[PDB]
Amino acid sequence: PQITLWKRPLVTIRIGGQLKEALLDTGADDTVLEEMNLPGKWKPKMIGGIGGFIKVRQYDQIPIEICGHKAIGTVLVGPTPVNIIGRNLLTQIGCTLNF
Amino acid sequence: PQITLWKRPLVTIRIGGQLKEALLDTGADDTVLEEMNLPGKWKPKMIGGIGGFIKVRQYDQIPIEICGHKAIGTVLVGPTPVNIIGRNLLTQIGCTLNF
Ligand SMILES: CC[C@H](C)CN(C[C@@H](O)[C@H](Cc1ccccc1)NC(=O)c1cccc(O)c1)S(=O)(=O)c1ccc2ncsc2c1
Repeated sequence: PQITLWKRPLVTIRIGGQLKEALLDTGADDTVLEEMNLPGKWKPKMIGGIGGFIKVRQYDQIPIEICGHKAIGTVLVGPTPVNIIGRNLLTQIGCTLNF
Repeated sequence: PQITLWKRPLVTIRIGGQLKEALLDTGADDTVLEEMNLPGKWKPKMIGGIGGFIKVRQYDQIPIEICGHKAIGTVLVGPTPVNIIGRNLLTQIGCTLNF
């Protein structure tokens, strides 16, 4: 599909049996999700943006479904105000910028 | 052009006869540039990102040529971690997400 940018590029994602709205974000290196208690091992990390840094938990090899497309990779979990699908997963679902 | 996302979508922009590198950032509502001088009146503004809120200077009706495509619109100047082109200008240059 094609998504114009008049509004925020929010789409439905699925991780386990939680469905969430998340930004398709070309400015995000990594995928950052709102606080959720995912199973398995993780590592602490700090990521920076406008306003400074937040602390996140890095979970690896998490399957995630984005608009019916299958992805699997690293997801950072922490106190972000919005769910952010970053480039690590955008490539997996075949996402490009075009103009 | 078509831009893939295995690397950061950094492009050369021209603003005030100056060449800068900026990130095409679909998760950003606004276009935010690192500290620089621009002519004319500005308004104090505050914006929020992943790490909290910052103060920026709001310049309106500023021409920027992004990867050869002309835009004229609002540019915020302040302590962003990197120059970002947000949706306000991405729409002007006809940028869409496709997968
Ligand atoms: C450095 C370039 C940018 C600012 C990085 N950010 C992505 C950017 O699209 C973020 C995404 C976002 C949206 C809404 C609330 C919080 C965050 N956008 C913004 O900061 C933003 C948003 C609205 C208006 C505005 O002027 C700026 S990010 O801070 O969210 C981010 C995301 C993923 C990531 N992975 C490693 S560092 C890192 C930082």
